[PDB]
Amino acid sequence: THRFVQKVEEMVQNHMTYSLQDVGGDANWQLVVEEGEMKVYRREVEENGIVLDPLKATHAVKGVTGHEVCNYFWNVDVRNDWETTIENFHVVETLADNAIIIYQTHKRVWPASQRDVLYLSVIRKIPALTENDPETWIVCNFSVDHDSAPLNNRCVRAKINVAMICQTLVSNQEISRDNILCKITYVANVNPGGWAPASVLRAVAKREYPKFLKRFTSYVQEKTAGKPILF
Ligand SMILES: O=S(=O)(CCO)c1ccc(-c2ccc(C3CCCC3)c([C@H]3C[C@H]3c3ccccn3)c2)cc1
Repeated sequence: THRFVQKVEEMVQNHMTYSLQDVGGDANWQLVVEEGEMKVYRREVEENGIVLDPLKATHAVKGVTGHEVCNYFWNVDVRNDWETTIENFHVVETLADNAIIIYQTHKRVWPASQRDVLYLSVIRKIPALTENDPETWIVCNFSVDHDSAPLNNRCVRAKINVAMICQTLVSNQEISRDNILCKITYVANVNPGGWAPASVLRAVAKREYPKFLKRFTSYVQEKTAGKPILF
């Protein structure tokens, strides 16, 4: 239906195969920040002296569904209500009702050059693998090449592979939001795309990933409160 259908299936299946695994028991992941049910881990990885540090976080959010969380994370029309590190944003291409290509710039992290990013953003429902298992809602944001890439001489091009992966547990009567819990696994593999001082990048990640997870999940709770549930 569009030229990236195969690529999207590969990227989504890779996350379903590899990104949901538990890391509580895994000494290969460093637990860097914990705030209640939010647990943020990383691995320290550098390629040619540039930090790549894979980031993986888990969180458990009361009173929202995975379909709601993924809709709010994917919908560009609400981005400004929760994002705090974006300078500019442009939708470059619409591929399908659930897949777009975006260009964005991030606020500069001194003393490195400002970064920009050009990525496909897709939202998918993955049916339960065995009938005992939960369904999954996933948003995957991953870098792609495009000709309508902006000339932006202030920016170095980063590359990203990010997924927000959600599974929803629920306890003639509707289910209340009191009885719904969204289990999130968030993974971010960011390649800065050129020089940056490692200690600064690592301090920024350790502050900004928890700040994002807290602000974004709180935002979804706030916007859904008192509205009918979208499962
Ligand atoms: O979840 S998303 O898809 C949401 C749509 O935007 C996402 C999140 C984060 C990034 C991103 C892009 C650039 C950087 C670095 C690279 C060198 C200089 C800036 C970082 C590192 C610094 C970390 C960070 C973490 C959270 C928010 C922003 N910054 C992160 C991109 C996309």
